[PDB]
Amino acid sequence: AIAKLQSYNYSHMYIRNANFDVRIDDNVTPETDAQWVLVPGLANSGEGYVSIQSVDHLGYYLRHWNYDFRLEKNDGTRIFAEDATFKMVPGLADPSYTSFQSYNYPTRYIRHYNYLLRLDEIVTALDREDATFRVID
Repeated sequence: AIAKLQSYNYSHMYIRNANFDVRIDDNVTPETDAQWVLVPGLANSGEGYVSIQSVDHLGYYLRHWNYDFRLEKNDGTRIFAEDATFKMVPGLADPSYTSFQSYNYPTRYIRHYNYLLRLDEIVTALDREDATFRVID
């Protein structure tokens, strides 16, 4: 499914590709920078696992490299797949929304740190809000 990923706590902002960097922003141009294909997890086909593919750069996925995020072309490896697969879980700040738990670092979640996208431990209530997104498809 093609989706937009809206920040729970900054609801005018969306996860977007910015010349292969990853950030949240409002007023996203081109609009396809903010559009993603949620596909079955590259590292696991089971229920709830997803990989997040860029719409305007097919074959490119949100991939964490340690705790940073990049939009990277799939090199076919299991390690890439694991760094690019997330469990979609009920929102940490509000279960009606969505959070993205890392497949290979299960205590870490996708979160925006200000405008940047990171894979962090989620300790505080603000961390939970930074790690919660509305999936709009």
